Amino acid sequence: PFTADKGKCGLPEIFDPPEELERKVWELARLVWQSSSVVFHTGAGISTASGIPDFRGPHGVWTMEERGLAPKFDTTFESARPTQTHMALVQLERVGLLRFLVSQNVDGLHVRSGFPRDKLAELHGNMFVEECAKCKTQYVRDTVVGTMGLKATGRLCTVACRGELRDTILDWEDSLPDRDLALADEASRNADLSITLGTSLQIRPSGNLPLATKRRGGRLVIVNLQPTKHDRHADLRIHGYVDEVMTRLMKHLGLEIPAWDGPRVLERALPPLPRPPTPKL
Ligand SMILES: Nc1ncnc2c1ncn2[C@@H]1O[C@H](COP(=O)(O)OP(=O)(O)OC[C@H]2O[C@H](O)[C@H](O)[C@@H]2O)[C@@H](O)[C@H]1O
Ligand SMILES: CC(/C=C/C(=O)NO)=C\[C@@H](C)C(=O)c1ccc(N(C)C)cc1
Ligand SMILES: [Zn+2]
Repeated sequence: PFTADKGKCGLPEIFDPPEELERKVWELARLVWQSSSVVFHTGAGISTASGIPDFRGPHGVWTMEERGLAPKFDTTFESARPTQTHMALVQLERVGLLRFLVSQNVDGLHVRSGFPRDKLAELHGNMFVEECAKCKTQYVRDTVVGTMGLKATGRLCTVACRGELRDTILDWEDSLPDRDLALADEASRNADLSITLGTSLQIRPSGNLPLATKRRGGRLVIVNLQPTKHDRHADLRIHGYVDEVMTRLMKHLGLEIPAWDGPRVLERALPPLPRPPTPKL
């Protein structure tokens, strides 16, 4: 708990030089076009451009703790905006290029971006979500719920119940939400393409899900500034900023990154929008 293994922290960053970065993003476009079922895996690296620190980056939460320094927030969680990467993921879902989305992030930004909760596994919880210990009914709040480790927030259930509301933030010893883990695993096993964005892939089982795609000859793409646990298993490793990589990908795909309306919750994926015709590859 105090001795919890925080893994490899503060590994050097790697930057693909510009011609190499351009060729690898063109190859990522090629895999998306060819794949039937694409699953995205996100971690803390996709929120660092919103001013939320990651865990194991050069200035991450655990890296700084290890050096006796403090991580720095440039926002609250309430005032944070979805990155270009978050809104790209909204669009790829809408046009049906993204089958499912698996996140380790607690920052509440996939939800708040309007990403459909029925295509989202939030494996480590959501700072904005409390759940009735009685009926399991979830509430997505406009402010962080105020506790971590699955404690009583002090609020009660309002479903026609009065059950005790608790946070959904897992502590080190807490096993993963069964529904979210089972859907993420099923999505990962069934995928022919798994793309990792801003996760070092050091947590079990979260970080191991993308390896399930390798079963039955799926492809694995890892986008990350630092080395990751599964680098040797990747068909393609892109070392660059996830916003640079995703803006370029969207341009190759002929998709706009959509406007953020402000914090909005979508329970269920809408009908799929029209998408560009595919290139002859
Ligand atoms: N803008 C960026 N572009 C690309 N890569 C980035 C960027 N920002 C950071 N990175 C990389 O993004 C990667 C983030 O790795 P980690 O910090 O381990 O976060 P996790 O989500 O995988 O942490 C998993 C869990 O462990 C924790 O205890 C919590 O429970 C977490 O939920 C780093 O390698 C950065 O190099
Ligand atoms: C960075 C982050 C989420 C990022 C995210 O979700 N990015 O997408 C959450 C902070 C609140 C954090 O988790 C933390 C945990 C334990 C701790 N101590 C045990 C002292 C100190 C801080
Ligand atoms: Zn209830």
